[PDB]
Amino acid sequence: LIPLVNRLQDAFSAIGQNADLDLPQIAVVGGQSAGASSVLENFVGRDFLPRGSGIVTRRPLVLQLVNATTEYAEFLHCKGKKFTDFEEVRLEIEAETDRVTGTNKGISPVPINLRVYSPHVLNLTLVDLPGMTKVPVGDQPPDIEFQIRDMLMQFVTKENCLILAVSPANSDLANSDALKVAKEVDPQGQRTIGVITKLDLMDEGTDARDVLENKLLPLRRGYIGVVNRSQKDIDGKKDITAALAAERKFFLSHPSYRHLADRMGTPYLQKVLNQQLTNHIRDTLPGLRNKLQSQLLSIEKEVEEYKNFRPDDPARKTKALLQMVQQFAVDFEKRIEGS
Amino acid sequence: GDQIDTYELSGGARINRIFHERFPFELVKMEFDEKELRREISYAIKNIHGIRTGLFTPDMAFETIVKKQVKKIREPCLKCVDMVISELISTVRQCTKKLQQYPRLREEMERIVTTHIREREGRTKEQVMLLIDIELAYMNTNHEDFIG
Amino acid sequence: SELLANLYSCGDQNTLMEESAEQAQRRDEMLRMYHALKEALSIIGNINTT
Amino acid sequence: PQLERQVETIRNLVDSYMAIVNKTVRDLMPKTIMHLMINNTKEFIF
Ligand SMILES: Nc1nc2c(ncn2[C@@H]2O[C@H](COP(=O)(O)OP(=O)(O)O)[C@@H](O)[C@H]2O)c(=O)[nH]1
Ligand SMILES: [Mg+2]
Repeated sequence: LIPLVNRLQDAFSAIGQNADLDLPQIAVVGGQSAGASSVLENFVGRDFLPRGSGIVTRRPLVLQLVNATTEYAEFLHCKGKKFTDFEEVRLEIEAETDRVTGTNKGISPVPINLRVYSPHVLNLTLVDLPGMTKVPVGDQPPDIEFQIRDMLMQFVTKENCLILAVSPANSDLANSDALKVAKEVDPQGQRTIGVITKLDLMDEGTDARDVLENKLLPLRRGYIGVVNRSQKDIDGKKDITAALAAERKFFLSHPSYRHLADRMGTPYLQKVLNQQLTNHIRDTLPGLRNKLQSQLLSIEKEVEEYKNFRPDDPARKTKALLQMVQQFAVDFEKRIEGS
Repeated sequence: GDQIDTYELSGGARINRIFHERFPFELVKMEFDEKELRREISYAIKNIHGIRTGLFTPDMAFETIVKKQVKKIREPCLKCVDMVISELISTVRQCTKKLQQYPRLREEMERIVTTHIREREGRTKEQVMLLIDIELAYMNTNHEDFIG
Repeated sequence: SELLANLYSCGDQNTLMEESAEQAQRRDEMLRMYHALKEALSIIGNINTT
Repeated sequence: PQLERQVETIRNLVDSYMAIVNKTVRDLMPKTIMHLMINNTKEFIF
């Protein structure tokens, strides 16, 4: 079923008004090859993002979702073009990246602005940022790390923005850069949500139970584990349905995660984000209620005649005639006498 | 109570007395060109006497200028109300976020209070509108006008 | 005193007082707006109730 | 005792303040009725 906040978004679209909900920007921050860019793909539900090992996310991508009855994508740099096959959206993103950065593993702080229309999406702003690195390669300047942090700080240091800290499972959690940044900009943990993206590649003999139970590095909002599609599966174009079924089987089977099975995986992350957004618009609703009630008060006095409108109604015609004749006589007398 | 901040600030909801002594500034920030007032008065008179020859100045030439001047003050009153709400929110944050180490509690105790404040914003604006609307409904020349 | 008496004498009193197309379109848009607006307030209600 | 001088002072201020209150009441009662009882009636009639 559709969550109630989406019911409000549908109603607001359905009334053709510019009243809307004020929702936070969602930033996803990870690290090189951590997989942050692959999480948004499953969150949105359409496989359009560039993906793969190496430097694949070179420019910050600003993805805005809009509720509409037609499903499509638009770019600001491709004016008037209605994209319907996202597998060309991928190509336009790669082409626009190369056009500015160059092919030698470059980056650029200038964002790519993508807008996606679909029937049951809120007006969220999603930011896919380039991952952090330590060693420059490919003619990147020695200060590539500082430029990357400078790009990150302009999105993660803003208020009214959520930070999703993406960390791999196969690399010791103490080394995670996303947790360092979230800790630096959210000391209290009110905004940071942690995700462990690679439980499939754990070294045999170990597990991550001490992280998913929020014991090793306690974080106010806990950690969510997921399993994403491997490089082979994306090269085989495995359907998203099969990936989700495999993830559910993974969590149900693995002996060390059964008791957490109902708190893990992409759809749980979706429920958690929906709850955080729903709890973010509380204490804003009174204004929307007052505006909607005011408009209803200014329409209801008139629509009573329309609700019972009939093509054949001599009483309505007679009374309208009498009122208009009265108004004409009074308006003429006022206009010429000056009273 | 005791423990007042005698040195550091002028603060702690004593800012609201500035709004009550700052709103008298917004009410005089507004200005008009006298030539437009004279033109409008001349047309008010010419439009009150429709065809008749005028012996005495009509009383609607006063009332219809006063109503037009009075309609202008709806905006600054709403600005004042919004500023007062802002100060209440700031005070709640100071009394909530800075003194409590428990998570989640400082969220419930701020959210609830600021929700109640917004609802009272609604009721207050309605009462302000029903006061200005009353200023328009009748012209009272009895108390302190320029008595002939 | 006379205008209405004359209006009753014009035409056939069947095509007089017939709505234009624009009023019909406005009627339809107003009814759509009314129903969607009530729905929005119902959903806000349900959200505050939880 | 000096206390009486304080009491007299308070009385004078009260009378002064009450005069202002009286003006407001006299001013707002007519205007209120014209808005709610007489003008709503004219608008009803017309
Ligand atoms: N097996 C497996 N591989 C993953 C998982 N998540 C991410 N990967 C791989 O890691 C690669 C790098 O992540 P990517 O999506 O490019 O985003 P990046 O963090 O910006 O590189 C992905 O393309 C996947 O091939 C996972 O859960 N399981
Ligand atoms: Mg990336």
